[PDB]
Amino acid sequence: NNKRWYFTREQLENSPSRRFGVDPDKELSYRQQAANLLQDMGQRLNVSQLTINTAIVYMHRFYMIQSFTRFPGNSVAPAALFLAAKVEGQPKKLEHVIKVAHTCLHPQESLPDTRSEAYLQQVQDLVILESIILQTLGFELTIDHPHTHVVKCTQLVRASKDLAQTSYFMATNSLHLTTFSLQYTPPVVACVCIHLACKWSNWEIPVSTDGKHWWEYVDATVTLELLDELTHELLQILEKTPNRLKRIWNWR
Amino acid sequence: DSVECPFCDEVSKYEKLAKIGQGTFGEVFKARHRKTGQKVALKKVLMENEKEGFPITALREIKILQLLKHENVVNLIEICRTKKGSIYLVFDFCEHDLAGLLSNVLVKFTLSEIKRVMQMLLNGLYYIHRNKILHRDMKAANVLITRDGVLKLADFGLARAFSLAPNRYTNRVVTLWYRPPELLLGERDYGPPIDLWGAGCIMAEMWTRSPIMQGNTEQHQLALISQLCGSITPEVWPNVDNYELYEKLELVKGQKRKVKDRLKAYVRDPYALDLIDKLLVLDPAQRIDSDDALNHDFFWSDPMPSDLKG
Ligand SMILES: CNc1nc(C)c(-c2nc(Nc3cccc(O)c3)ncc2C#N)s1
Repeated sequence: NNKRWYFTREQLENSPSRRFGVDPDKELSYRQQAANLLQDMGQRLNVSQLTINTAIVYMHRFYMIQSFTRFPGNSVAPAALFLAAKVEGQPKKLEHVIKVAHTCLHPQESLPDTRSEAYLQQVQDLVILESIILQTLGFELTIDHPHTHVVKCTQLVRASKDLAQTSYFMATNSLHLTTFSLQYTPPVVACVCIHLACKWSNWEIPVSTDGKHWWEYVDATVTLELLDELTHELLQILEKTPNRLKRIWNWR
Repeated sequence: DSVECPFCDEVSKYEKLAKIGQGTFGEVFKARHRKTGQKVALKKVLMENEKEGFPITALREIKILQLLKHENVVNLIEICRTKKGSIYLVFDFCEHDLAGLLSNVLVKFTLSEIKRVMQMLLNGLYYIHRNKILHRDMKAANVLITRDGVLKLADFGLARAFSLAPNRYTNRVVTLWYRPPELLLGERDYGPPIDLWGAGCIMAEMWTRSPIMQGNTEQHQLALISQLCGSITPEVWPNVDNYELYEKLELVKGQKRKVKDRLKAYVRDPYALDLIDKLLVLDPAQRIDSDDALNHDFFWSDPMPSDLKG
């Protein structure tokens, strides 16, 4: 139901991986890494950012049941991407996903003769994994991403073309850089992204005719306390990611 | 050295009973939950030919059963694994299927009971369309009835989501006998109206006890349809003359609608006849929709729709 795939902070500490000795700091790294792998591959396979994101969620969720020590990100990522693409009606050929995953993880390696046993095996390997992903997710593959809710909000906040782009930027990055999607509903996360997008650009959106802040019209569970704490967390890790913030920095 | 799996139970929790799915269509079994006796239907996901991982068509159907939750739509309880492996869709079991009853000579319907069936069916249609889903496989056989007389629309294998723009959908969908003119003429920008055409064929089947137009090929099918509904004229069907398959398949044009006349025998009720006639309309644009059908005087005249026992 609504609570299956959402976790408390305490539950996030007790991840299947922490159970096999993986530091919580390390683990987040494994996550970000996969996300990158997903992003890089997704772009070379020329799928939509939507699918890339759907794959990324599958990944985050997978690793709340499975441990990194038993399923390496470089194995799951291609599998999950292959899947998300099928689900988002942008299906990519199995051979073609294998090929791109190879050159991504082995820019140097020589691609095997598709006739090889060692190649035939790695095809079967991907497929096995995609299956292990389905059964992990209990066949729940309909995702919902903050992005939908971004437009809905930004529009109704009447915010410049630019402000709006920064907001989706925040969205796509919260997926690579944080586990917000495992703790907060797409709608709530969207408010977080827009809040920060405003703080970053010195936009302030004035109080409705009622005294009610914009976000309340997007979700009444949300509060300034929360938004402030969350954007701080998100902004911090952005500051950590080389060149990420450069992308939206008002250079003028 | 196997792995965790909290959200996907092994199908072995069910004890198999007896293959319902004849013509090995599906490999569908009846089963009994080992602990509680609860009866279910199991469909295995085939994929003998899938060389592209888990069948994308399975993924679609699953997406759709997950979405649709409604009194007149069959219920997917969960999906099960085997533990080489295989995957099973698990459904609430339904006692009868409409085709089995219509074929059985002992079974008998009153006008009152038939009204009820059509009402539940049309309600189901209203619902899935409200939900942007096209069933695309309307037939007697795909319509189940529970031991307590509730109708369920079943088999979403061929079903698919739809929307608004120009649409480019797969054409060769729906059983031949239950397929509507649009598709046979090569339409790929079709919608909910194709399901209602199906509803029509089924409604009639409620009295004739037998699929009404059984063509051997599309040519033949379209022949039969013209011999029942009249012939396809840009006059009768505005802009029908825009399909390539129109004159490159030309069928005879000395033909006038016998929908009411030819069925007059089997159906007594003037209302039931009028409703059928509004479903079996040539131009999809002019074909009645589920909402108006439910409002048709057929459902609001005597005898009023009744419960199901025999
Ligand atoms: C062939 N397509 C189907 N898939 C399922 C799952 C079917 C099904 N069948 C029943 N019972 C049944 C089937 C055939 C004749 C009859 O008298 C009773 N109950 C539930 C489902 C479902 N879903 S049929």
